[PDB]
Amino acid sequence: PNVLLQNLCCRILGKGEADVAQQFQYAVRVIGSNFAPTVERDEFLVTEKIKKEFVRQRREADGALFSELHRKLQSQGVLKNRWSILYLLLSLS
Amino acid sequence: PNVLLQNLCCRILGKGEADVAQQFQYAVRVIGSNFAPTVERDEFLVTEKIKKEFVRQRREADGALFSELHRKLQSQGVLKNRWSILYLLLSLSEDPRKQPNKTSSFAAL
Amino acid sequence: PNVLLQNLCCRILGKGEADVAQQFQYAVRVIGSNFAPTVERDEFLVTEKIKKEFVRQRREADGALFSELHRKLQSQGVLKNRWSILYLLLSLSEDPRKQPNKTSSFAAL
Amino acid sequence: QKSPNVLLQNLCCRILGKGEADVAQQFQYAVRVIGSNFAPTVERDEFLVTEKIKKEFVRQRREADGALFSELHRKLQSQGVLKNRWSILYLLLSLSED
Amino acid sequence: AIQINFIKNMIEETLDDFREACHRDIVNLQVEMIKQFHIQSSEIQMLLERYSLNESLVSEIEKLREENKRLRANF
Amino acid sequence: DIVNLQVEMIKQFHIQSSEIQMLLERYSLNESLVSEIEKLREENKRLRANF
Amino acid sequence: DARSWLEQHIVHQYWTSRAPRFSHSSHLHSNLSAIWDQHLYTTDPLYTPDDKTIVTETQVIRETLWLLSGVKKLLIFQLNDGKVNVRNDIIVTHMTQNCLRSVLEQIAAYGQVVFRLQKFIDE
Amino acid sequence: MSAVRETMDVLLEISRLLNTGLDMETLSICVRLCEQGINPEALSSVIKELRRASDTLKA
Amino acid sequence: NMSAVRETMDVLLEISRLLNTGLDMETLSICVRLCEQGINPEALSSVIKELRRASDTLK
Amino acid sequence: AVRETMDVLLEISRLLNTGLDMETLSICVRLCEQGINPEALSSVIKELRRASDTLK
Amino acid sequence: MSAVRETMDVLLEISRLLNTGLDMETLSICVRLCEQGINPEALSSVIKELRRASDTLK
Repeated sequence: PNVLLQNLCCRILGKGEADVAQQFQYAVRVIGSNFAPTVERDEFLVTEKIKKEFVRQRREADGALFSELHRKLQSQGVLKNRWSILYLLLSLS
Repeated sequence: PNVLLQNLCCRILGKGEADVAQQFQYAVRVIGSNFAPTVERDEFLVTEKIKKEFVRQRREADGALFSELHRKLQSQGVLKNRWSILYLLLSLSEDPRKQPNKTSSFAAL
Repeated sequence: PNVLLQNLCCRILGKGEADVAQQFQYAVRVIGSNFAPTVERDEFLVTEKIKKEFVRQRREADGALFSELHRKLQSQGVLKNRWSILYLLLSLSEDPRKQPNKTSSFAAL
Repeated sequence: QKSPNVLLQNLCCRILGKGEADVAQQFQYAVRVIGSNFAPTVERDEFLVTEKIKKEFVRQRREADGALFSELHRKLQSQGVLKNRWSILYLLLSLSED
Repeated sequence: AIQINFIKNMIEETLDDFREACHRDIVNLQVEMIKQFHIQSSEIQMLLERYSLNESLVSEIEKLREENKRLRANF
Repeated sequence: DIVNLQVEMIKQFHIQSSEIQMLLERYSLNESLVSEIEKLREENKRLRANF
Repeated sequence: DARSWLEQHIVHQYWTSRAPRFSHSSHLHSNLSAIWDQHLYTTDPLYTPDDKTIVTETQVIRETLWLLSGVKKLLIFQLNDGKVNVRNDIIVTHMTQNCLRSVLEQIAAYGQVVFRLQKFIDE
Repeated sequence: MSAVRETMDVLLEISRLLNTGLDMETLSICVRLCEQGINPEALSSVIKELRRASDTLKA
Repeated sequence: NMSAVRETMDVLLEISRLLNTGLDMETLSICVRLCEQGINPEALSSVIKELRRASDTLK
Repeated sequence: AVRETMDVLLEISRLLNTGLDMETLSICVRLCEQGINPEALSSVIKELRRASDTLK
Repeated sequence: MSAVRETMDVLLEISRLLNTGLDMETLSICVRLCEQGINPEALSSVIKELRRASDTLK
């Protein structure tokens, strides 16, 4: 977990370090603050909320396409917790 | 970006350059702390809102006038984020029947 | 205003004439911060909220009574700060319900 | 005895799964949190709290268990050792889980 | 229309009460922010007094000075 | 939602404050350190002008 | 300062909490409540220490004087003008809380009649 | 002096009904500060911390 | 007395279990003692969640 | 472009009975074109107006 | 790594629909973080703030 947090931080600012020590320490601070999910393992609703947002941005064609992409993940049956990643995509929607 | 903020502080308040200090430290800090936008690129909700404001201020006439000047801004093609200046005006609206708190030497309280 | 807020601190605690310095220092800080109150001036709007509050603790007879008292209040003196007093009282209201816990052991934690 | 300070330490010791003096660092942190004030969402009427617990039972698809809860409530009322039933009831309601 | 406005009047009443509950929380939030910063300063203020300088030592430099002047006022 | 912001803030304050207290002590120098600086200063003056 | 002068020449307030508080005397049998409370707090695992209005020993007999003929009492709760009863937080240090309740409940029910008999008076 | 006293007395009537639970003297200070410009929200907040602080102290 | 407190505990304990809890009987006892001793219900609920969370990160 | 816009914006402010200066609006166009959140832009200026009040 | 990349392509596409720039590399790292049972709410707070920091700066 610790190094996986450090990698992520370097990659978003642009590959290779260049005084990103502070930014990693800042993210350690964030992750030590306890936040609390609103729903947990309710992946289906998290897809539904995305779609309601896409009507909200007036980007309805994107909203049809997203449904196909989630259905893809559903067929493959990869274990990581599908709800975790979708909840990430909702915050950025 | 900074230069802009300094010019807002110094100019309105007058030249202390050390008594306009407060606003300047305040300014850089407030804008740098990121948040995701709310009332952005939905100008239809904003126009309607300012019309209600006029209706409330007992100036029905100013609402039709405003709508005319609004459409004049669109044709110019300048000022990227229109909504932000409109948002600002509405916050500081006041009705012609009261006036909000003015006091000075507030530090003493 | 320094004198008035210090005397405010001393009076409420019922004692401490230079021992309430710490509480005072806090009060000077809170007041020095700024607020934007939801509903700003205008006498009608505050009177309406007070009546709803009266009904809710089941004190109807009091709601009717207050309204005469409000007209009377006005007649006795007219301010531009009238509203700030009525909103101040409003926020500072107390519910009759429940015990307000112990303070005789709650002090210790 | 049972002073607040002595009871808050015992709670922390068992829940964190570490010794008495080894839960201290969290123990201090626990005192600040309790000594910072909050006010419950439901402040008035003992009934307003009870109906909430009762609504929760239905929501979780456990209608039968909410009936059982009403029956327990009468039992609690009759013994009269506690004079702040509501605090205890709001507290379990909040810590409810599936 | 009548029933449309009926529903409309019911919802404002309910929303107003809801604003007050939210407002009370926001006001409780402010009491905590400002009060915590005030605590922090008091803690920092004392710690900083003790280890950044010794009041004890400095009083002692002034004393020795005074002892030596008094020694020289006795010759 | 409000409760979550309140309880996090206070955790951040306690943690930071404790870390701040240790740090402050480091550069300013503790009472042990002041007394020992004086010992070495007495010794050095004594070789250079009381020998 | 005038506030402090009043506070010494008048007995310390017990209708509002903003006056410091006595419940001390040098006799060994007059601090009985502090002893009684202590006992309850260690014997009973489930003891609820009340928030008690500290009174002001043997000034309860002055409130018995007023109550028996004279005015409505706003220091004690009266549910109505025909029902006088005594608040559950009154302690005197040289008795138990419960023991205290029991003498004040006799005079309460005797002041219930004179207060009721006073509502019949049509001036 | 006549005008001022007569608003306060009307003001004390409301305070006792609405269940403010403040004292007479303290209220006069609240009103003077308002007329000189104060925010209401801040002012209630300060009152509240002072109030709680007094109860705990006495016990 | 001993009997009566047990029954008081017993009923509360039944309710905690229906609602699902991670607290044992010992901890639950402590909470009640806190309730009687004052302590608004929200502060208690919060301190518990933060302490429950920290234990999982450690173990 | 900045000036042309400032006059139309100046018309709007006068209607709302809200005082802003000529200068403020022109600086605002500069901040927008660099990118500013609508909340932020409003908040700096609201406070700056109150600061000016207290100061004198 | 082959399985992680395949998933990573699916998330890269979703990221285009909402119109957020993310490197491919970061999208792979997110996968490791939720497999380890990292909190998605802390995770999002990291993604939002560091990507935004990078865009405002440049």
